[PDB]
Amino acid sequence: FGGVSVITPGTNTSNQVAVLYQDVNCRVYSTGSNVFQTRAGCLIGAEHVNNSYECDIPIGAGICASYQTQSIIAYTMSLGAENSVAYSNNSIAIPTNFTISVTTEILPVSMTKTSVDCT
Amino acid sequence: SLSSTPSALGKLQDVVNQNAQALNTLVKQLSSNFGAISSVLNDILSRLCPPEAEVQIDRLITGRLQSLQTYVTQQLIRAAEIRASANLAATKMSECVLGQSKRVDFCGKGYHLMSFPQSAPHGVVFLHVTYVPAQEKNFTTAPAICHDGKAHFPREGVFVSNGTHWFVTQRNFYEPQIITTDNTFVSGNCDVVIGIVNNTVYDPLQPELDS
Amino acid sequence: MYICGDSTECSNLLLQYGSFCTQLNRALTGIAVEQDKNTQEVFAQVKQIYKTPPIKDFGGFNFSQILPDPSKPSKRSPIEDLLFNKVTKFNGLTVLPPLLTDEMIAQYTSALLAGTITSGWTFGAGPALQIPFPMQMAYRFNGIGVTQNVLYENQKLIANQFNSAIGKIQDSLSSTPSALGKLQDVVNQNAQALNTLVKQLSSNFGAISSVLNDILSRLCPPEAEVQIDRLITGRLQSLQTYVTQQLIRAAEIRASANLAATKMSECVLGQSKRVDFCGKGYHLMSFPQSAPHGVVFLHVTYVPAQEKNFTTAPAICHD
Amino acid sequence: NNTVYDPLQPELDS
Ligand SMILES: *[C@@H]1O[C@H](CO)[C@@H](O[C@@H]2O[C@H](CO)[C@@H](O)[C@H](O)[C@H]2NC(C)=O)[C@H](O)[C@H]1NC(C)=O
Ligand SMILES: *[C@@H]1O[C@H](CO)[C@@H](O[C@@H]2O[C@H](CO)[C@@H](O)[C@H](O)[C@H]2NC(C)=O)[C@H](O)[C@H]1NC(C)=O
Ligand SMILES: *[C@@H]1O[C@H](CO)[C@@H](O[C@@H]2O[C@H](CO)[C@@H](O)[C@H](O)[C@H]2NC(C)=O)[C@H](O)[C@H]1NC(C)=O
Ligand SMILES: *[C@@H]1O[C@H](CO)[C@@H](O)[C@H](O)[C@H]1NC(C)=O
Ligand SMILES: *[C@@H]1O[C@H](CO)[C@@H](O)[C@H](O)[C@H]1NC(C)=O
Ligand SMILES: *[C@@H]1O[C@H](CO)[C@@H](O)[C@H](O)[C@H]1NC(C)=O
Repeated sequence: FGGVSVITPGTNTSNQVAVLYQDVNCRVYSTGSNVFQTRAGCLIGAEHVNNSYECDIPIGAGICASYQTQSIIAYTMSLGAENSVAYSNNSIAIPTNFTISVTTEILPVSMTKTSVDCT
Repeated sequence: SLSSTPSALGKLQDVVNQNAQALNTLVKQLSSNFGAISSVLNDILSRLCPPEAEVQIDRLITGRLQSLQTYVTQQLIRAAEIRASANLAATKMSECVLGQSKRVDFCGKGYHLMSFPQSAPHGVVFLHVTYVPAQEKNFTTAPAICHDGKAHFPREGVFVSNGTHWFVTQRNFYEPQIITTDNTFVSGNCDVVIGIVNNTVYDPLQPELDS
Repeated sequence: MYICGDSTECSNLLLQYGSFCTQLNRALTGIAVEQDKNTQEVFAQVKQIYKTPPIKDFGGFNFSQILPDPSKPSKRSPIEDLLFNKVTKFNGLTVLPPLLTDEMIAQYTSALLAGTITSGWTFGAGPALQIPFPMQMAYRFNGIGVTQNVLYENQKLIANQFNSAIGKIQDSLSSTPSALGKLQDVVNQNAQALNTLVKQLSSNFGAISSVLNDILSRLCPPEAEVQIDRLITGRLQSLQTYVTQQLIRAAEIRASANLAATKMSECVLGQSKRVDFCGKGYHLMSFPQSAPHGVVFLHVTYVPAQEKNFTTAPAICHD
Repeated sequence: NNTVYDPLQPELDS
């Protein structure tokens, strides 16, 4: 037994879905092809790729899925670009220009005030 | 950006959606039988006589009470989360809007300069104005300059050098200046500091003393 | 599975109740999602993964106990290995995997650490700007009201005290089993909740038997449904109790996670002046280390010593 | 009551 999760690109884009079987170690009681066996269960109906990308729909255990040029794919999420800093005991980098940037932050302050007449 | 992206205000929309779902779940529990012959009290009363009618009512009555207590508990927990957000928002307005904060990445990413609040349904939106360094260049450095055997440290800036000359500059924006006694200060000899370099510190009085 | 255990008769009675299963699943899902959010806010503070240089030329400052060990199958620091080694079903109760695995947490931690060692706090504001490590320290000393003369004249002293302190931490954590009690307590509380929930299945709740199959094999419908209907509310009560407690507990964890994220931004990717916020003493810098279900910070502070008494005055009268 | 050293004086005299 186990839970079954359905990975859905929005339906206003695509009607393809992929399905994850929580405790199946492929040994699956449904279908085959496009089978990616991972620690989060068997993901059937998605193409595993050797690329990495930013996470879109998270699955678990390092794996995210997305809809790309079309099919649903499974991939290891990337944690970001690499940056090797030229550290040296006699070298300093100093800015010569600047940018004034404005960003936004949104916070809730209040919720709807409700009341209930129990009778 | 706000006009273009519909997800931009998802944090406020989510609050609205959660509260709507709670109310739209509570009213649906009224359709439940909870083991009673009918979800409707009027049907129980029009068809059953008191020795049995009260028994059926007594199931619905605990069913409905359970739904209300569940609702209230969830609203209390959710309210606590909103309060925490409100406390943070108030803190930010005092520290980001009515001041200049030095807390890193608290009032936006980058060095904070100022911010402006804007209102929104059920919340507050802040526009955080920050300074972001750009276009850095690589320079050679040293902790001190050795002049006449005495060690000179910068008063505020950092000693840097291009291929032929040493300068002292402010750390966050390159602006090289002559290394002088008004830009540096002296402490200790040219021995204890590791990486001290051979250079000349300009004396601003000398030419006036001679003229 | 928790309430009916695949009994058909129970399921049909369960359907007469409200949408309680939906509510329970939504509450637990909301907690589960939040837990990945908390992990990301605490550790994913850097958009790039910074790498260290070959480990050399840090002015005598030895970071070997906090940097990842290249010889290991899992690239964790010696301290992280100690932290990890210190922290210790068929009723429909399952456990979901985290989105970020220990390896991904280790990569974020090493990125932040590489970042602060080679570029100080600049990587947290804009591009990382390389600086000699000892000059970074000079600025950190100015930041606590001490001139730069002190750091350079005593650079060897400072590097040796630093190196000693890190070594003491590694041994202290190894030696004292209570050192990570805060993370072990979380684990223990969650284990107890699950190990209490499964035991309520043995309760009769006034029914003739705790087992649905016994009720059904011995009693006929006019009575069998009555007995089932007691167990069914008993099991539902246990689940609602469980969920409410998990929601309250989750809120406490979220508050901790919010604090941890704040500390990383203010203690790790900067230099804070908040008293006793980033360790006791005057704050200079800090380094994160990962741990099961949490974060451990090593806070490096300046503590004044060996004071002497002097006579003072507010001003000098000259002419 | 103390003396505040003047750094220009000896240069002005030398
Ligand atoms: C380092 O910067 C100095 C100026 O701050 C450069 O020297 C000047 O170069 C101009 C020609 O471009 C001459 O007219 C000036 O008389 C020079 N000033 C001095 C004090 O010599 C110097 O060329 C730069 N070095 C390198 C390698 O780029
Ligand atoms: C940082 O400190 C460690 C101690 O934890 C040093 O490790 C020693 O390395 C040498 C050379 O490989 C070995 O012979 C010693 O046995 C190690 N010490 C211990 C206790 O095992 C390390 O060399 C230091 N690194 C720097 C750059 O100073
Ligand atoms: C602070 O006091 C210590 C004395 O404990 C000074 O020198 C250190 O002495 C201990 C004990 O003999 C040695 O193990 C250390 O190696 C010594 N330090 C150095 C750099 O050699 C220390 O110099 C005093 N602090 C300052 C700033 O002068
Ligand atoms: C410059 O370097 C020489 C060694 O070549 C050293 O003896 C001297 O003290 C240094 N500083 C000054 C100001 O001469
Ligand atoms: C930097 O490293 C080089 C190479 O080991 C050495 O020659 C130089 O003296 C060092 N400078 C400082 C300030 O440590
Ligand atoms: C020093 O003390 C005397 C009193 O003994 C006072 O009159 C004088 O103003 C003080 N300061 C100086 C600079 O003389």
